[PDB]
Amino acid sequence: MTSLEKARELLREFPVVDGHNDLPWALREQVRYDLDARDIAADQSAHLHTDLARLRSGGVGAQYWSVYVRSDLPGAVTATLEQIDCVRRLIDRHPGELRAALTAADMEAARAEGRIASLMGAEGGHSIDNSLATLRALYALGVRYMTLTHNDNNAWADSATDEPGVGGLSAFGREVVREMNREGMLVDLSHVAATTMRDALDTSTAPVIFSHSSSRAVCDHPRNIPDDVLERLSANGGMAMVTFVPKFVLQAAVDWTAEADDNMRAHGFHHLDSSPEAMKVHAAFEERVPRPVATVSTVADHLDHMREVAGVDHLGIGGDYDGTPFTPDGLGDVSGYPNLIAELLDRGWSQSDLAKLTWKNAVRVLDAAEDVSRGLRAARGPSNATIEQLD
Ligand SMILES: [Cl-]
Ligand SMILES: [Zn+2]
Ligand SMILES: [Zn+2]
Repeated sequence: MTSLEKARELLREFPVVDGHNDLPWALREQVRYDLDARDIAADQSAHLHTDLARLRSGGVGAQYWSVYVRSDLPGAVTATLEQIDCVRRLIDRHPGELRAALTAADMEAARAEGRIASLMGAEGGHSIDNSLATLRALYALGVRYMTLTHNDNNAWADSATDEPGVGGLSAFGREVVREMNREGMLVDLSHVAATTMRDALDTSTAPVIFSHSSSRAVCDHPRNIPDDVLERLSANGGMAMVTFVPKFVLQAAVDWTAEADDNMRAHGFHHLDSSPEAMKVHAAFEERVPRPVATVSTVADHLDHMREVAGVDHLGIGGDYDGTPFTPDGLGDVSGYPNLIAELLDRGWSQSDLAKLTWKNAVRVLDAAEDVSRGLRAARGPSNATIEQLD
């Protein structure tokens, strides 16, 4: 059989545990949670990267649904609760295809039943409003990982796409990591600055993750992971879940985006300006300079290097589907995973290597978080420290 056929066979036994899908945010923005207007039990290819049929075709066996909310707007806690509610509604609306999962055991139970284990991950520390009790509430509601920052710094952690702030994690930031360790919530280092990554690794007593980040050595961009950080994963026991975002993984895309941003500023616009005037300027740029397109090979290049530095037991996949408008050819939506697995097979990756990449590493890491939590919960009570006290 072909590598693609083999890939599908392998995925049927050990499916993909995707680390980060922003479907909830897409539903919030596109139809304000009017789920009937974007019923994932139907074909949503015209509007979204995600729907049930494509998840099945893609071999996805577990999904960490992101409950991301904007950090530049007030009411982040309320919005996060609405995002969590959206995930719960999706699970309740499609019991035949989805199963809520809070533990590693739940993930295996879902796999045995043929249902997609549905977990939740908060994206950005602003979701807890500098409140440790709020962090605990999110865990109680089912959140199993929290990206310490999104694109902007928060009061206690520095983002990779912002200027230096506290220098990584502040004293309160370390307290947040300690509490996440006690609760059993995975510390997610995607989006954070390299300084923050190192501070988190120094502090965490549990394996950490990168729900959607690739290799900085392969493609120099702050959203990717430096080799020195990848090297620490074996000792920490965590894992880096490679992402597909073109402007992060393809060198030509990183350069193109930088030039596009410069062009925007050349016209007196902030590179993030979305006004009709700004859009006209950007359209003109893309007209004379076509947008580079990434491929499955691009992503495989990252995984090859990540495997070399971090080790096969410390890798995963986090597509960032419905969180980014652009995708690599061959990975246009959630049905594309088999193409990546096929490419890796062609590159010599073994069946066991791939089972770790797709399923086993993720289950091991969540189980580890639970194990560390058992020890810490029995050793001490929860923290009631405030950011004022520590910072
Ligand atoms: Cl992202
Ligand atoms: Zn993200
Ligand atoms: Zn996201």
